[PDB]
Amino acid sequence: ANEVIKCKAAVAWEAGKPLSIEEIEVAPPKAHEVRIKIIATAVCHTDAYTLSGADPEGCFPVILGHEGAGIVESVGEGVTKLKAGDTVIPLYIPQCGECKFCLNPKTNLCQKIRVTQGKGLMPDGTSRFTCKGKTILHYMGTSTFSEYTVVADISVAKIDPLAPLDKVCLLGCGISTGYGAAVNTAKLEPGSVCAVFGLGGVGLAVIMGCKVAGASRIIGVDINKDKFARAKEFGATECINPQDFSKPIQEVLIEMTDGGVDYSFECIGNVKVMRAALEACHKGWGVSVVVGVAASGEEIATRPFQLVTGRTWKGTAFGGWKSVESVPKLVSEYMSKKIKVDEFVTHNLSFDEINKAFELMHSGKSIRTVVKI
Amino acid sequence: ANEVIKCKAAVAWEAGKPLSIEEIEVAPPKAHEVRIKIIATAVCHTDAYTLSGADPEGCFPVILGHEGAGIVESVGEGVTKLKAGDTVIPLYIPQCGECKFCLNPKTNLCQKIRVTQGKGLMPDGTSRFTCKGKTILHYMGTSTFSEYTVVADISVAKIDPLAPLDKVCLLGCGISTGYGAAVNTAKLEPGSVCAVFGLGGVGLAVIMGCKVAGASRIIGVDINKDKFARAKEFGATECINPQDFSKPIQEVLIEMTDGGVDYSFECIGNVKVMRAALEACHKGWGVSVVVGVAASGEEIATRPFQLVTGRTWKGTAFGGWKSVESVPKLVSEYMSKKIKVDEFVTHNLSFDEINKAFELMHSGKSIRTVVKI
Ligand SMILES: NC(=O)c1ccc[n+]([C@@H]2O[C@H](COP(=O)([O-])OP(=O)(O)OC[C@H]3O[C@@H](n4cnc5c(N)ncnc54)[C@H](O)[C@@H]3O)[C@@H](O)[C@H]2O)c1
Ligand SMILES: NC(=O)c1ccc[n+]([C@@H]2O[C@H](COP(=O)([O-])OP(=O)(O)OC[C@H]3O[C@@H](n4cnc5c(N)ncnc54)[C@H](O)[C@@H]3O)[C@@H](O)[C@H]2O)c1
Ligand SMILES: N[C@@H](CCC(=O)N[C@@H](CSCO)C(=O)NCC(=O)O)C(=O)O
Ligand SMILES: [K+]
Ligand SMILES: [Zn+2]
Ligand SMILES: [Zn+2]
Ligand SMILES: [Zn+2]
Ligand SMILES: [Zn+2]
Repeated sequence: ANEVIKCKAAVAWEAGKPLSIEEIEVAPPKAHEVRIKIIATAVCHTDAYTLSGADPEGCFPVILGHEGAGIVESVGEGVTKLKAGDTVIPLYIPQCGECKFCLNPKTNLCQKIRVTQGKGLMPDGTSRFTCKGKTILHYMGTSTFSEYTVVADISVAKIDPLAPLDKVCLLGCGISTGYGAAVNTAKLEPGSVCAVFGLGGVGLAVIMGCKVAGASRIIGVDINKDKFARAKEFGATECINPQDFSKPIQEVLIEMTDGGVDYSFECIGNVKVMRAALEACHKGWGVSVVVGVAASGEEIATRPFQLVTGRTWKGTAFGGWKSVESVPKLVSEYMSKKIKVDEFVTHNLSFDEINKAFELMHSGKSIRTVVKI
Repeated sequence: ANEVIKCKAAVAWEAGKPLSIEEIEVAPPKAHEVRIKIIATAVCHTDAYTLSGADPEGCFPVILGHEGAGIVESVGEGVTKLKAGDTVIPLYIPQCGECKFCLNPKTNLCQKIRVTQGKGLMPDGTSRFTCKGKTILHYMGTSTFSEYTVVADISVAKIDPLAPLDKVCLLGCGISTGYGAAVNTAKLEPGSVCAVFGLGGVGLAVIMGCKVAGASRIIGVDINKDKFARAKEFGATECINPQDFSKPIQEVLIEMTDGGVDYSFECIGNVKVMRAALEACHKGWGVSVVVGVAASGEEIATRPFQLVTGRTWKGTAFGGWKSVESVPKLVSEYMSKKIKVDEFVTHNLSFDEINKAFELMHSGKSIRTVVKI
């Protein structure tokens, strides 16, 4: 039978404090849940956002992390598709396959367990984590910052058993989102001119997709010149820094493309930049995709004349991928060298140095840091 | 050759005042210009919008009117495809047929003469109108409030001679716009749930459009409940008055539709309503098309979350119709009984009493009033 597991995990006891490697107990999978052994996990600004305490939905104590890869240790009752030993990737965006959203081709926002997930609990409404007698909450339905975690069976993607987990763990968030943003949400046609605001993991993943889509031009935009080199490596035909212009960045791009870009992508989370990204699109057919997440309360704006004159405002969630179906495929494209992953890893750390991941992130000296459990 | 024409026209000397029946002069067609004898014309809200001054490019004195129909009185040098006697409709949105835009299937916004047109002048930078020694400006390139008008030769649609001009003149704007907002911009699929804000001429044309597309639920929304009766006759499954509810109209719609409409259309020009229309859309795939023209400087807004979670903001002009190609086909669809036009005419007046047409519109008593020249 499946027993309780005593393992280590980086607990976030309180907002605004660093993570604490702690000894915890992980309960066995209940019906339609699977316990996974995380081999590798990366850190994203999203983890940091909840850690700061600025997140209205963030609760503590909790186990963060939503970018991991690992192996199925065991499954609860009712679980057929998965078995102990399967190589997998936890999914913050699930795919039950039967809800209103899963059944609609135009979205991937499965709602079967959203409510319970926002509260950091399994579908049965209870947490599977305990530490020093206290209950520790789940996070984004994944909690990848533990040697062992439990997720809803509808939150797992079975992937190629040969995929390096300390690499592929990044398909859990940033790469898939950026890539899908270009290929799924925008569906840019070969030869189109694109602009990308923000050159972090997401922006680079976007550039990657524009390049596979056959974009004729791909303009990178970032206030951090250091990001340019790698962007060019990814496919950016040219990079520009807003700080080097006195005119609004929209006007700059319009000049550079004789009207504006065919597609633009905001990968920062800055409401003002989002407006610029929209306005920088070509009149009559320009499309702008918002990929970045703005701080609660903040809102976007522009003159309706912009939409009336042909521009379209869009957005994306996890690159619009139906998680369970897509991720295994994305892994295969990686194995086939169709897409890049290794190139997104800028730093590697052991589980104890996990806090340094957050530090590298603020330094801006980082795209993605993979933490070996 | 062609001589000057001494005729009658409704001149608007200054904003915020009723038009003035004046005896003007109309110069002959210069190279690539066409002089049209207007047989019938109506009043779109956009005409009043300009007459009030809220137009970013409203200059006076000017001869308004962009919904009309008549006969080609004569043509200027180089005009081959159009001859005297041709039954035509003046287009405020041209189709040069060769610019960057005309060649792109994703738009209908020819820019060939947009600049000059915005200033109320012919392509050569001059006006063909004069009254009491003072030069009078064109409007939207059509100026249909005159017995005779001169337009660019790329602002002319040659239609079926048999078409009743006192009817199809409405296809010059309102009807075609609303209809296309649904068929071209939204391209709504059969069975989709729709919401239409503003049940005027444009709104009913939107409903008519949703109906032909095979929409399931079509929810009309208007503060003037007297608009409901005809809305339902056009296809609205039901109407709701925003005032009869304490909750913001978005929540009402979200509640009625178990999440929001698949498509919404703002046909009023209210920036706050435009935001509601977008937020009334369903998560993951909702699309909102802005059709109404907003007052200078005003902007629409919302939390980017709305876009990130699946909703799309679009806009349209003249329903996205390639004017010179489409209008002729549109009157054909009217002739074949495929779309309605006659049911839009609620009043009829002579030229001398054109101001009454404006009063009725501000009174909300009409949809469209055809003024017999
Ligand atoms: N929609 C989704 O599903 C989804 C998924 C993951 C992440 N995100 C969001 O994507 C955004 C980016 O994530 P990331 O990992 O790539 O983060 P990142 O911080 O590493 O990338 C952002 C880049 O934007 C640059 N930048 C900041 N202000 C700028 C400005 N005014 N103009 C141009 N560039 C500017 C920064 O220097 C940085 O290089 C965040 O909002 C993240 O939360 C969304
Ligand atoms: N994009 C285009 O090409 C295009 C074309 C034609 C018209 N327009 C614009 O579309 C709008 C409608 O034009 P029209 O000729 O049909 O005028 P209209 O007077 O017939 O439309 C106004 C209708 O909306 C209703 N309405 C006003 N405020 C409302 C509110 N707060 N909530 C619900 N309903 C409200 C009015 O009572 C009336 O029923 C105007 O802004 C017009 O300028 C745009
Ligand atoms: N002058 C306004 C724009 C007004 C506007 O949107 N006009 C529509 C037709 S409304 C039908 O009566 C249009 O043709 N848009 C395309 C364009 O104006 O180039 C403003 O500047 O805000
Ligand atoms: K569609
Ligand atoms: Zn992340
Ligand atoms: Zn689902
Ligand atoms: Zn109009
Ligand atoms: Zn053109």
